[PDB]
Amino acid sequence: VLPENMKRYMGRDAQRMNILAGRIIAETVRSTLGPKGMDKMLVDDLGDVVVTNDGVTILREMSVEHPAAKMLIEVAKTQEKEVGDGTTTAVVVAGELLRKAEELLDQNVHPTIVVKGYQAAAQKAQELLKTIACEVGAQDKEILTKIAMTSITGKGAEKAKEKLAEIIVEAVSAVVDDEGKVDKDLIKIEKKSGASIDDTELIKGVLVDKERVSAQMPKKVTDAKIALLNCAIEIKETETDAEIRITDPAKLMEFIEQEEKMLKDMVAEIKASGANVLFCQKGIDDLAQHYLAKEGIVAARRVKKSDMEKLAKATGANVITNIKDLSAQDLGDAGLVEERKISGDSMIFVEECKHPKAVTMLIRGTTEHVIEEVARAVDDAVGVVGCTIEDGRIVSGGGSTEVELSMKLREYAEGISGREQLAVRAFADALEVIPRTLAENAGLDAIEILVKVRAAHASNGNKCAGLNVFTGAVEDMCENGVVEPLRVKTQAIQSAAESTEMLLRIDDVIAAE
Amino acid sequence: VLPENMKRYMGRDAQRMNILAGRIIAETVRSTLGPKGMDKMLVDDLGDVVVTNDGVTILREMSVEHPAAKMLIEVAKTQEKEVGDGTTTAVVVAGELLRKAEELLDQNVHPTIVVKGYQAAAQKAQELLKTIACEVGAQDKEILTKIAMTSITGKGAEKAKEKLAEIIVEAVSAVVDDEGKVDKDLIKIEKKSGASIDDTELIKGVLVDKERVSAQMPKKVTDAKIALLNCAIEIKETETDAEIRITDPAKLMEFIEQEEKMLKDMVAEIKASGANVLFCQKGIDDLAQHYLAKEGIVAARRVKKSDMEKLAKATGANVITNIKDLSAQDLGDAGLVEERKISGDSMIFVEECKHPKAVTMLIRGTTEHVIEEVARAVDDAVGVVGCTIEDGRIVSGGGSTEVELSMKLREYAEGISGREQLAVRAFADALEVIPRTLAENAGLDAIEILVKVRAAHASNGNKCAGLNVFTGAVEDMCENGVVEPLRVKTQAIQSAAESTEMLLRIDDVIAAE
Amino acid sequence: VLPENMKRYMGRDAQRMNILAGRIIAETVRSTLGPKGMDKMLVDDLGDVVVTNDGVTILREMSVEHPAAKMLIEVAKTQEKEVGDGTTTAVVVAGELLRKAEELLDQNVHPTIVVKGYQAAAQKAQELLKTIACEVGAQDKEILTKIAMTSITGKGAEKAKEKLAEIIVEAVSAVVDDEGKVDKDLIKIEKKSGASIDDTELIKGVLVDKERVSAQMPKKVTDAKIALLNCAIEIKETETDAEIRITDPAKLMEFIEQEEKMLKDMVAEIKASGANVLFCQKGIDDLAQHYLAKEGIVAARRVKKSDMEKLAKATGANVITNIKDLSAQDLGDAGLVEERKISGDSMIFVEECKHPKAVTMLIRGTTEHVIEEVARAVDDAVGVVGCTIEDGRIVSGGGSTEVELSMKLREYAEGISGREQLAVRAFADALEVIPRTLAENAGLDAIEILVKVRAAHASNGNKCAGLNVFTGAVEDMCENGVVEPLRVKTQAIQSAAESTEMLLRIDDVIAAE
Repeated sequence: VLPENMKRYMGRDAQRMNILAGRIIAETVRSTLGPKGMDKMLVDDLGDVVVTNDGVTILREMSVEHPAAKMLIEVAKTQEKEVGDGTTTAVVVAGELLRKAEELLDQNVHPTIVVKGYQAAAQKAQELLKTIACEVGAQDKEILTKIAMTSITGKGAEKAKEKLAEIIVEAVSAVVDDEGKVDKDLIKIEKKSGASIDDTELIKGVLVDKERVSAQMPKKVTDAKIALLNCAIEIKETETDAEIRITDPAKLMEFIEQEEKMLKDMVAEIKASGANVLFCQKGIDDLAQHYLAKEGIVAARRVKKSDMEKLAKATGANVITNIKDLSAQDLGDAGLVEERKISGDSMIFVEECKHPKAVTMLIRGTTEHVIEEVARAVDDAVGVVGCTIEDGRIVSGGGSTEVELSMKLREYAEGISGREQLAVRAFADALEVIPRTLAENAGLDAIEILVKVRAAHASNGNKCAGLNVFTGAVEDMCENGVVEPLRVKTQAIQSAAESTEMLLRIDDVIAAE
Repeated sequence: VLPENMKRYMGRDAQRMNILAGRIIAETVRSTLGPKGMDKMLVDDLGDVVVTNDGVTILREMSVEHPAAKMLIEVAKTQEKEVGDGTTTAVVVAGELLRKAEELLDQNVHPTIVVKGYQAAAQKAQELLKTIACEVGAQDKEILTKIAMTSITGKGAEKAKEKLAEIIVEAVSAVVDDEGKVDKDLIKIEKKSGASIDDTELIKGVLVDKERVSAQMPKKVTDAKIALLNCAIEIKETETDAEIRITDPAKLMEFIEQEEKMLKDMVAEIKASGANVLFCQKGIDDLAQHYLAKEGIVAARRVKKSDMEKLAKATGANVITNIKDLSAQDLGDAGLVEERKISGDSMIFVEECKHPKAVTMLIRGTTEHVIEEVARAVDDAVGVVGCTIEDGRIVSGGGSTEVELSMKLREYAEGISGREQLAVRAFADALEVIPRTLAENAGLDAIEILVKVRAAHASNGNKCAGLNVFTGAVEDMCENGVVEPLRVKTQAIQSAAESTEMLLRIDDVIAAE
Repeated sequence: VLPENMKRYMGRDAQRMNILAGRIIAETVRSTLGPKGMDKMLVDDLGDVVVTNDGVTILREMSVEHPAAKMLIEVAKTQEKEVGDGTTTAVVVAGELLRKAEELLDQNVHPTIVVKGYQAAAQKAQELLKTIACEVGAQDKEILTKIAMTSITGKGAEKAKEKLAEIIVEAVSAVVDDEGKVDKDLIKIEKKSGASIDDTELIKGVLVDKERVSAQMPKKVTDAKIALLNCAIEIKETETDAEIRITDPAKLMEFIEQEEKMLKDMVAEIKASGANVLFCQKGIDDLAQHYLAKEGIVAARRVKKSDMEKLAKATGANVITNIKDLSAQDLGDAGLVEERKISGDSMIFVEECKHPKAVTMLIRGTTEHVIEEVARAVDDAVGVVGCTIEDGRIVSGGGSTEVELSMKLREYAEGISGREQLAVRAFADALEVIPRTLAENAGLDAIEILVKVRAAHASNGNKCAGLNVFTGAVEDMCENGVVEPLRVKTQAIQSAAESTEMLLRIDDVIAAE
């Protein structure tokens, strides 16, 4: 009936294999988690080497077979889309949550009771986080750099978190404009091996990976008047079936000369517009490039639609269809448009925009994998800054949240009573895996840290606690400026608890080959 | 270097595989544990069907490969040798103890800390059991039948535990004599399919699986004078190389007639002894059986040395070497020696011994597997009666001990503190698997039973608690006469904790094919 | 030319593979070393499970292929024969010594220079140990129990080191007699599963694994007069070819009756000797056992020559050839010779000897592997007591020796200078692997311990230092009674350094399949 190779699990075996598959992933990724966490090297079937610490990236790249591990990946991708970071922490706490669910299965607690206490504890956990949430200015320079920096830490880029925090806060502020909505698509991340991270810099405009089409064109244009054409700049022929019908040896020449005039006039109109920089989304015929050079118009063809839009946003250039339609009102401004070589590669830098809606960050470093890690670090840094601008609530780090939750959810458990108290107690205890693996990976005593931190948390509070693995002792995360967006923590609770309830609800898995 | 097929585990994998192997066995056997526990059918490679509930028997018969499961078997065999029953409970509590040890490994509690708390908790656990131990009369008829009956319960033989308790208490009392030392070897267990368990009966003497060697011999002898010869009763020839040297056609006959006289005289001496019943350990030549019939001497040859000893003990017969040496002072007494057929099989019953030191119990029933289960039930029943005679301390059943221990060891844990408190707390909690699986197998609510029983235990005490799965509610095990030997419980703690420490100490296992 | 499967290494590859093979063994065994060291489970191709901590035993049992690892085994067997323990420490320090030799090979230090500094440092190391050696009374009760106890520690038997130290010191004292020479062969180690280690006891005499040959013989004999016969007690026939030549039907009987008289007379002579206990190295014919019973002589046949000698030594019994030669002057004395069953097995205990030259220690415990570990622990305990009786020098433990050596050999290195100083410095540093792995296995900080201990050693001295892993801090090993025989430490230096020089001298290894 069934293909040899097909695997199927059901009842107790489905639940065991699903809890295992999820926790197995969590076991793999948790060794990267934290300031003292390590990195993974995944090399595909072609030799392509991926060196990263990002959990979701590891999950996307690695070869997963079990359906349960594949659903955990979907959770990781949601966390990636929403906030970027906190993916690993979502997997780990979910892995333990399943571990504790297995303890409840060992206790013969019916799956509907387990998920009942989890649903209850998760609802209260959300209320608790919103209660302890510290409100900050959405555009406050200070907290903007504090959120940025704490995000950057635990990465290779932390060594330069000061320059990066400035770059990312400035980049987001430049493109966000009003108060507000933050669109990460407005910040282009360019990465080019060569130099070091000290050379990484923000360019108020757009870095175009194109060259000056003619040797006769200027190499740099100041106070640039930029035009954006989406049509191809070639000798246009009608869509309809047509051909030249020669009537005289003179006319053979008249037709060729006529076509030369057509294309010459086109360029004459571009010049008449006041344009001196031109970007065409489609191709530009060499003959057109020949005429463009005559008027000193610098040009780049075959430009990506994405960059044509970044140019429109940054320069305020208006995309125009017909060259005859191009007017001064369509032209955008750039302080300087200049052709520059970066580690040999010739690019056109459009910089010093008046009021840019797009910004480009050029990342340098000694190796591709280094600038790739920096690219991931700053992607998350921008993400979490956007999270704190849109949602002006932050919370203390160093595991203070999860500890605060385990405190109040333990008392909540006692209030509930019955078999629900067992499930709620298990949920609250599951949250301690994060503080636990933070210290374990830090090389700190797992037991003594957890006892001292919880004691300090209960006595002094959640704004007077958490673990500072940097000095290797319990400290005050809040006063030390160790804070993260509320959204990170609240989204983790929601998605993890609901996807866990799903896994726990599945009692029959059929995996065809 | 190593044969393909060889498996080796080390560090974390050795510890995981060892904890698993042990718990896997515990998972298999725990479904038989308790009054509502089921039975297992193990059929070997020849078709031989073994139907049993005994954990140690299942472990001996089943095909175990993992070295760790093989060491657990050694634990089960120790429990078998010492007390007979309580084997399954030793495996189960040991399996959970490893489960809790794995939790401690998850907590990063160093293996030397885990075994430290276990060693501490086990030392206190022994003191606790000796403290709550209820002292009873070593020869008290009442407690002798109470211990017997509680042992019998949860077996197929429970239906007749009243008749069996009488049989076993009587059997042990008959053979034990002084106060005392109980030797289970003095009670022979005969089992013959046919009839029912109602027909099972104790015979004050020995059931010999032999027949009357001659058709001319009586079928029953009253006030029997029994002789025990270990020599063969045949025409003796010298050890040394010799042969008959004929000198005359007359002498050919004289030699044959001489040999006839020799053997005739031998039997005449047996008769002269006053013997009329004769058991020979070795063979009896037909010619000797011919003369034995002449004097009306009933005889059985090729008797097992073991039964020759049971006959000496029961009848007070004295094993003699030379027939010429056999005297009245060597003869033992039997009220009746009679040849009886049981389901066709002809046996000689030697019964009504004056002061027997050995007794035989004849077990009947509808099937071999039924009388085999009864044979195991009564083996354990005799065992635990012997345990309570030699060690006049008993304790309340229904999981009261293990609960009492988990109560005081939790407070003990708090007194100890440090990381040792974690290990001691884990030990104390591990003991709850027994109450837990008692109720689970009983079809009772695992959670509600454990809560209500512990609440009742703490409030009323250990002589006013435990679970009565028979009515399906927490009751008073002590008042209900539900008690077991102290030795059962104290030996379980010792052997389980020490063998667990061993397993936990092993970090490298090499299993050659 | 060469069989496929044959491996050969030469020059740099021989030296690398040899250093690796040796260090690989050291890497395997060092995880068992120390009070916090673990145990290994080696299961052969038949299923036989060996559970031990002894390095030499692991090496004997495991499947080693590389010739270099096989030579290290020869080193371990020498250490076993001489002192018993300290085998693992010899392998480990030798493994590091090769590691440091590889560093010197990395430095391009010629193999003859490396072994030159090693030979020099080893010569001084011996002088240093003899200099710090603390002289003690060869028969001093106190140090006898202190040496014994420190040997026992780090074993499962440590839990009962107090009872064991008494047993072993008493056992050695009883058999050693004069001052002196200690022969470990005079102490028999009996091990029988059942009971616990608390039941382990020393018996001043010999435990014979035999039974009373006749049911008619006493079960216990007091003030026993023991005879030792090495001849077989059977109807003797001439060596030469002979047979009985019958001449008359009367003579047929006369010959049989004659043989009966012969054997009867033999036993009559044994009785005439005054003997009432008899041990025969060879067989005893049942007919002889029949006559032996007549005079109330208790007997055991087929006795092992080894035990016949232990009986002669303990009881002062004199082995006699002819029964006719047995006299009262040949008889030995035993206060009690009694047949006892231990976990069912019937043995004869010959105890309460007047002036025994042999003693037997009966070891009990919950499992075979437990009493096997105890058997190894007490074997070593007797060994090291014998080492301290014969060589009345001891040294402080806790790595103080090896530290003292690394201190003075570093200054020695500076005195030597040249390239020899590099080799001598490497030797001195290699000695630190023992303190290093003591702390590593103890779960203590490898760096901080080594720094604090060396600082304390240099400041306070070698009688005011070493690591006490039991409290987990640097302490005073000398004042704490933590001492071991000098021989252990000095033999380790000699054998390790000389076998290392050999390995380092080999530059071509041919291993045929």
